Amino acid sequence: MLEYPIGTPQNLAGMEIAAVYLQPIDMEPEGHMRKASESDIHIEADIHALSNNPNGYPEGFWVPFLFIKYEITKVGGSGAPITGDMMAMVASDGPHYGDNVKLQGPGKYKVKYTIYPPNAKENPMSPYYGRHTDRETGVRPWFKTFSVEWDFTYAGI
Amino acid sequence: EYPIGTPQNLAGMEIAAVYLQPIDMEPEGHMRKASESDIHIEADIHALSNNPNGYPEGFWVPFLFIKYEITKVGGSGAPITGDMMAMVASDGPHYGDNVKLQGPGKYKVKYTIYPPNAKENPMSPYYGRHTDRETGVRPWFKTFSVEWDFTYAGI
Ligand SMILES: [Cu+2]
Ligand SMILES: [Cu+2]
Ligand SMILES: [Mg+2]
Ligand SMILES: [Mg+2]
Ligand SMILES: [Mg+2]
Repeated sequence: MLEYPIGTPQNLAGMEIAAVYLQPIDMEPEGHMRKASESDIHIEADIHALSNNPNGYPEGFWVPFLFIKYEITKVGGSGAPITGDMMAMVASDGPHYGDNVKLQGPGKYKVKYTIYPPNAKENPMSPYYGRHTDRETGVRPWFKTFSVEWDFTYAGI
Repeated sequence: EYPIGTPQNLAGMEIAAVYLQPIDMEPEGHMRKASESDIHIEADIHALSNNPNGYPEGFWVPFLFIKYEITKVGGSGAPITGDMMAMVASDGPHYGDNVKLQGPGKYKVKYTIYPPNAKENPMSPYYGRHTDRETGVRPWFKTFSVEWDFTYAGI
């Protein structure tokens, strides 16, 4: 699949956190994404386990049941961020966290993701995902909510 | 880990059934307590090559909902029923449940696998699927069931 990377990936808590963007998409169920015709991009968080991930994920596996909030700010604009929540979904290249976003024209932007673990109060998927805690098959506790930032230049795609 | 027959290949996925000792899980109060169970039953679901829903080969298939039915051969005739829950363990993510069985002997195991958009799937409002030409994938598989036979001896 064809995508545009936003900066360089960041490694935190045995996970690789990468930011990418593409053209606005169409998704099932309908009515969750902002219509493709009213958006500029599909913003995406690519989260995969690294070697020796402490939550039992083999290397390169998708990290599931996370909750991602984003804030996008145009450099030299109003000063008010474009905010939203991502949603977990699958595309031709595999599962990810994404959202159709309307930007504020060509320019430099700051992108911030707030990544919530599966047990966070803010994560709506918390009652649906568990973690083994016994000695023989258990894993380490979940990481705590954290934020990651990148810069990028948007020209129009 | 103890196997429940042979894995079955359906709708671009490998579906395998296994069991091991009852486990402990966070959040507490979802699993039947390890001390009140005989086994932890699992559904191991991974994508095959050319999976029609965009999953690369060997990837875990997420946001599924699995219902199981376990009936002891020669017993009452009434199945032990339940819902599995998605979780992670040292060997990776899977769908599992702590289960109390009815003694050693032969059992029939049936899993009903619900796609992410099924009415019965409680995770349906939280998982999407791209449908556009450039990044889209094929529609979800329809709900299906898989069965195996196994002999239970214990621990
Ligand atoms: Cu997406
Ligand atoms: Cu389990
Ligand atoms: Mg991608
Ligand atoms: Mg214990
Ligand atoms: Mg296993």
